[PDB]
Amino acid sequence: TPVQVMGVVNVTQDSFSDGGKFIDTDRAVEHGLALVAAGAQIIDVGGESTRPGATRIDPGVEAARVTPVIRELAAQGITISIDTMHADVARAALEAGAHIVNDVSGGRADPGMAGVLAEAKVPWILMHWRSVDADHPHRVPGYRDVVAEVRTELLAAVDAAVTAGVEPERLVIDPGLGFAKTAEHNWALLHALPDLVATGVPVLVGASRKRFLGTLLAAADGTPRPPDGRETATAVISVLAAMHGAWGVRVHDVQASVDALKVLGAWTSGEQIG
Ligand SMILES: Nc1nc2ncc(COP(=O)(O)O)nc2c(=O)[nH]1
Repeated sequence: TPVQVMGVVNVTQDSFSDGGKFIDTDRAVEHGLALVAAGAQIIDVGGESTRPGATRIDPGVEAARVTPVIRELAAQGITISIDTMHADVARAALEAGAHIVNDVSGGRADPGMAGVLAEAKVPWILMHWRSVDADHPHRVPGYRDVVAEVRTELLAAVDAAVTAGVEPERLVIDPGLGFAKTAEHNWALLHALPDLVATGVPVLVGASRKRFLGTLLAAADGTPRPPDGRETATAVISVLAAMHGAWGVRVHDVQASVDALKVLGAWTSGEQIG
């Protein structure tokens, strides 16, 4: 039972991050093909961003961006997750060939998401993000115990999914590192990863390039490490997550995490025989 490496393809970021004017399906498809060639088991396709100050787009535009990419990658037999909070977008992505729904709201953004998943009978990833104030969706709340509360709320989301008719075997949970959480919250959640794995629900970890790695690796004068300088740290997290029973890791740099997991595998089996 090896850890699943989930490589990220965001069609909007691929098309626009370096200044491009037009949506570029072919670039995103070639990106996904390259991540598969580098060892990804799952390609997570997204059309939106949730970070502060992102460009905001209609769900119709979100779907129009992801579905051509999903259609071409699915035609190559690739396993594809759709990274969306919007039920209508998830449904369109499933029509296009996605086989997993990755919901950073954990079903809380769209009351129709549970019904989409219950009907489609595909896996549903429920990420933890406590976001009571839509005017401040990233504000860090007061946790008495972030470890216990994340677990409680993820399992409550699992319960609501099952009540809606999703089969328990099809749920995945994700602690949502960095989403209304401090760096210290993240490290407590990661140290407690075995506890969350012990729920029996598959656990996905997404640490790749997140702000707490910029903080961890800050320069002597306080300047955080830029996102490109966070990849060694991200790959080490993939290894420690794998060692502690994570079902999957969500990463941008698939090659670096695959390299790291090959080291873990070669070390572990180094004295085996026969
Ligand atoms: N399940 C899951 N999905 C996610 N989707 C987007 C982002 C935002 O980060 P990005 O812009 O680097 O993709 N992070 C996660 C995460 O940690 N877990």
